[PDB]
Amino acid sequence: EPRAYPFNDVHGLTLAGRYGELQETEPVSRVRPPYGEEAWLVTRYEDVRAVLGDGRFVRGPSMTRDEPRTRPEMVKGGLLSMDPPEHSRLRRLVVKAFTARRAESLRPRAREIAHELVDQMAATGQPADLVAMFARQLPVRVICELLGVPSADHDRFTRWSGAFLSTAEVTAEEMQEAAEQAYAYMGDLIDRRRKEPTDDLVSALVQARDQQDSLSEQELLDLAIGLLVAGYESTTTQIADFVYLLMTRPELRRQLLDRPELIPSAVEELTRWVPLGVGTAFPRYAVEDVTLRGVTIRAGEPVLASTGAANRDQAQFPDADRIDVDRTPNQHLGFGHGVHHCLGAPLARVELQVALEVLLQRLPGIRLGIPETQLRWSEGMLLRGPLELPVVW
Ligand SMILES: CC[C@H]1OC(=O)/C=C/[C@H](C)[C@@H](O[C@@H]2O[C@H](C)C[C@H](N(C)C)[C@H]2O)[C@@H](C)C[C@@H](C)C(=O)/C=C/C=C/[C@@H]1CO[C@@H]1O[C@H](C)[C@@H](O)[C@@H](O)[C@H]1OC
Ligand code: HEM
Repeated sequence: EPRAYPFNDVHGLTLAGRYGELQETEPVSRVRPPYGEEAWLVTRYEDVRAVLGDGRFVRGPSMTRDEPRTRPEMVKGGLLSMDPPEHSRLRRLVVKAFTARRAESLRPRAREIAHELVDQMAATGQPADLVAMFARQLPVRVICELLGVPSADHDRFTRWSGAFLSTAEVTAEEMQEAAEQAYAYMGDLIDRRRKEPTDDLVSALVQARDQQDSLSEQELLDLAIGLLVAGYESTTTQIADFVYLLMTRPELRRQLLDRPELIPSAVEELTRWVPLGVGTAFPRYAVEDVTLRGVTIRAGEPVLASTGAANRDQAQFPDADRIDVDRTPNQHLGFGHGVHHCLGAPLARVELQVALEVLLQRLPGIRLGIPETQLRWSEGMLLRGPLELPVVW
């Protein structure tokens, strides 16, 4: 009786047709994911937004429940497994240090790093793999700059970080070594910034105060490693997907070459359009019985809120399947919604904008070097995107 879930095919970015069918005829339905409990699935924009925004839907049961999910292993802990008021305290302290101003201040360095990456990619000759050489490098290097990791240490910190990618081919113990190296390095960097503060985010986290209160040593460390992992693969995947779309849809590339000022609005539109998750936002758990479009979701039950389907709801976005780089309004849920809305989003925006700006400026003819039908897609099962993107220009 519940439908097998996910509906999305991982071998591309297509939004499964089942979502549109369900938005019309069964907007709140039952699904059986590959691992974890059967769950409610919500697909309309209004209902996804309601689930992500409602006080009655919590994340804390993620710590113990067999969470409906797409892989055998779990992704749990950190802010995304917390609820108000504990979540609220940690969040206030972080955003006091990790501001929209600080994200914007990283644009000039993000551009320098992007141009160095294009230098290095171009120098390996054509075709070159945009994923390994650019998409997998820019976000982790930008997080190193954000945090305050010295330049000299970016290559090794990058190597450690790559072990946390859901596409990494590494053993339980190799992941273990990598995490221990990253955590020991970050613990020492925190200790150095406490003694001698600088202008970077670790120093600003150490100095953050809210209602007389501050981040403990353990919270500082968990937050720094958490921001790295939350901000690396996501951004890397989204860069690869946006450039894949630019290379395969000529009008999109043309419009951004002719009007580079449309880049920030294009980043919003691509974030709305690309159904980046294989499945949904992380499951929310009813704290009491909730009626949604006539269906009773009982206290304790999990709900999968598809921001992928939501952002393609024809009731919210006129001609929702068209990519219109100048779409206004554009209140998409691609960075989430409610108290857990992406805290890295101002920085993700700078990076995605910088990625398109620099690739288009330096390589206006960038295009696939193999037929599109021959691209190899990630089977990490969390996010969708190409494993390799051989490009020519
Ligand atoms: C908040 C910090 C936390 O941040 C996340 O929980 C991020 C989750 C992202 C939102 C996720 O994306 C969403 O997925 C959906 C399937 C689709 C969504 N969408 C397109 C709508 C997409 O937005 C995930 C899957 C992104 C990928 C790259 C990932 O696995 C990140 C893990 C980060 C964990 C870190 C926590 O770190 C762990 O902290 C605990 C405390 C440590 O002891 C240690 O263990 C450390 O260990 C890495
Ligand atoms: C394009 C890249 C990114 C996308 C698409 C993205 C998307 C998301 C979404 C949809 C959520 C909400 C998840 C949910 O409610 O289930 C989220 C949360 C979060 N994101 Fe991002 N993100 C990206 C980049 C980043 C970056 C660059 C950082 C840090 C530098 C970051 C840090 C976080 C953190 C810490 C959370 C949890 C916030 C909380 O629970 O209060 N993200 N992200």
